[PDB]
Amino acid sequence: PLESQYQVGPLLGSGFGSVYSGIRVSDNLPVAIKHVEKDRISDWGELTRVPMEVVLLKKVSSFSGVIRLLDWFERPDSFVLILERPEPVQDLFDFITERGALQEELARSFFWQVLEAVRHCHNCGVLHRDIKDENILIDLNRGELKLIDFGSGALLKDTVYTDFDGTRVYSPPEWIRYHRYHGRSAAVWSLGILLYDMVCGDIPFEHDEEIIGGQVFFRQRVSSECQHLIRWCLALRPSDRPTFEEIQNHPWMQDVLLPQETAEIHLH
Amino acid sequence: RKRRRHPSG
Ligand SMILES: Nc1ccc2c(c1)NC(=O)/C2=C/c1ccc(C(=O)O)cc1
Repeated sequence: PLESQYQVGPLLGSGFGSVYSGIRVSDNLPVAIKHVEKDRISDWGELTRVPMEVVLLKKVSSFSGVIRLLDWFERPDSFVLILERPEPVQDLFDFITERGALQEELARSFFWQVLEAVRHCHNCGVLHRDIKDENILIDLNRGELKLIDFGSGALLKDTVYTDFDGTRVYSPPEWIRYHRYHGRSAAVWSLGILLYDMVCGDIPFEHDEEIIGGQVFFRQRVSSECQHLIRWCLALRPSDRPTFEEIQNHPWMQDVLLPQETAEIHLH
Repeated sequence: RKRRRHPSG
């Protein structure tokens, strides 16, 4: 039974989505209970035909930088996803709203953990396709970040993608112009948007013309090394963008804080 | 300036 295994609390988050706070009765494990309407499901996969989101979550459900799927149920008109819920958390979007531009030491720690998480997805055959501050939780006690909402993701492939369901203002210019992209280089573009967002306090681009324009104006004081990493991630030509390895070897990325150090210095 | 969320889709 579904209503017998979990105590169901209130709605979580900040729109047209249905995710409830919950606790697992077996052991009081905090959980997030996500309801997905069958009629709204974009892509389907198979294990038993299930939403692709379930397939992707199972593939990455090993490592703590990605949300863990604990279980799922099918219902007449919906699927229900039981996700392991960290607490206390705030998502990175609200975190940046309240604190403004992050100090580079903090953005370095956050960005590094996002890189490790995305690398984990790719190693598991999963492309998230909606990397953004709204899809990142911060465990305020442990200083650990969690990538959430794989509802726009896809199996990772090396050929061209011609569909996209993520966030337009994080999507790369080859998607804007030609409605095609490759997975890794598109991911790196969104990581550039994300890094700018962290060190400047908001995303750089709001309109298609800015996205394809290939000019990055810095509205806050940002180190030359960080600016260079950001501009590299936002190279207009996909093959000019860095690989994950090049990102993590960039001089701006050296001497990262551990998660616990991050929490003690910046979150406690 | 106005910072805002952006829904997926
Ligand atoms: N702003 C905000 C957003 C999300 C959550 C939150 C606050 N507090 C939480 O515990 C969340 C849990 C959670 C975990 C996974 C998923 C998903 O994979 O879609 C959604 C929500």
